[PDB]
Amino acid sequence: KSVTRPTRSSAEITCDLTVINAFYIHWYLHQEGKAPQRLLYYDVSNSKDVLESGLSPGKYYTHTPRRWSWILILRNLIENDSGVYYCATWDRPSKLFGSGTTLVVTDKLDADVSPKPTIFLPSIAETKLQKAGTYLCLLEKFFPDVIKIHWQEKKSNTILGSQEGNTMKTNDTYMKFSWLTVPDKEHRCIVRHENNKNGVDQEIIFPP
Amino acid sequence: RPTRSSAEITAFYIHWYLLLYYDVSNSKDPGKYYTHTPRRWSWILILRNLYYCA
Amino acid sequence: KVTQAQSSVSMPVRKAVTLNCLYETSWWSYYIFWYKQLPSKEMIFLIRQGSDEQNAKSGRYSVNFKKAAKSVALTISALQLEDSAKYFCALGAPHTYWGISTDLSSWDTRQMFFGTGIKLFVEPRSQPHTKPSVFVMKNGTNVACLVEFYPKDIRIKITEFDPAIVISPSGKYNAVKLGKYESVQHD
Repeated sequence: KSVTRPTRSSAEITCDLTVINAFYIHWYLHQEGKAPQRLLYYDVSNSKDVLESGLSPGKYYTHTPRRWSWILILRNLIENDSGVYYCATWDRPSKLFGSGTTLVVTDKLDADVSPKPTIFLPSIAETKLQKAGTYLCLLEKFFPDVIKIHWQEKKSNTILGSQEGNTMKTNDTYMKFSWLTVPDKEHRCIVRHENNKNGVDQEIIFPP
Repeated sequence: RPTRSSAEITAFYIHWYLLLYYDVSNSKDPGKYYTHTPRRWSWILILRNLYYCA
Repeated sequence: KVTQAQSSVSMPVRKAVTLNCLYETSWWSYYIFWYKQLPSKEMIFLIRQGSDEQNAKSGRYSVNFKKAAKSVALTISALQLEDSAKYFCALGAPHTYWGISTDLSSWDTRQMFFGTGIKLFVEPRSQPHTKPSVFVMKNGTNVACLVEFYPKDIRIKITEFDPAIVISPSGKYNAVKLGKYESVQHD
């Protein structure tokens, strides 16, 4: 959902468009302040890239890693190239859109930009007051701001309704917290970020 | 991998032998062969409408 | 071309908000799509309204399409809390074979032209003011102040971060102030 790449590099956008009989795959860029705009569409059957007028060849490429799979590749990335990218294919009632990945193009800061987890186990205060506490996990100094903090249970993959605060830039990285109020159990806090440990998304235990 | 498909095959100019050369500076290699840099100092050749790194 | 002049509109829950989108077109027949971009940036399709169709309706969603005025404004009725998003009015011509330029495109190659979107804020409904309970949670030289407070107007040292105010599922507000410190003002 987030792809962080330096300037003058190559970025890849893969997406979960599970369309099988697709003939064209459009790549839309929403630059968060303008309208989502197509950069190109990929002729799947003939495997061609049709760029929009005024562009230059080689800026964008559509790769087919598997059968029904596409990836938008950007060469010589610049900061203007940052935004959100969608793979869109026309469906019968609408145009289906991929989940969309945020491509942020950095100048080159290069540090440990994984989200640093701080854990706030509630005291006995809420159990005494209204017998309903809250578990709050924050994540400091992560890049990019694109993060997904949501809480589930041990016994289920259900996305529990958890209050989520905003993301705030510290100096150049970001911090974001989320709390869940138990109506007790081991409510886990899954953090989806690009920069994590061993590639897989981050996860935090919250014992009683 | 079937035909009519794409094949993935994993210094200023990197040449491909069996075809083309990729210039990393201006990042320049129609559409048959493409060079993608998935990492730093890592190149992969992609061939649409279906090998040595030099 | 799509023109959504007004952005960041605010409406209460359970009311009806009309998102005014215009369009410029040279197409005899076309369609206008109403999407919503979620905070997860997952562009969700809401409604489809053809140029030569009756004013579209999709349960809660409706369209007041004016072909001559080119006003295809969407209307959301009986809003709930999970309705706040960036609503995009998109002019496309997917299932249209006659009435566009002489290009040999097979309408599967046609682009969905988007307007700059309108963010919708679903404020909670007016209700009696509520006194908030405060927990000062500290774990590892970090302080988080937890506050049931209506309206959102509330006020709460290595560094102090901007407090976050969110609309709780209880139809009210909940805020958290984060700061490396280690009161109440709502009425």
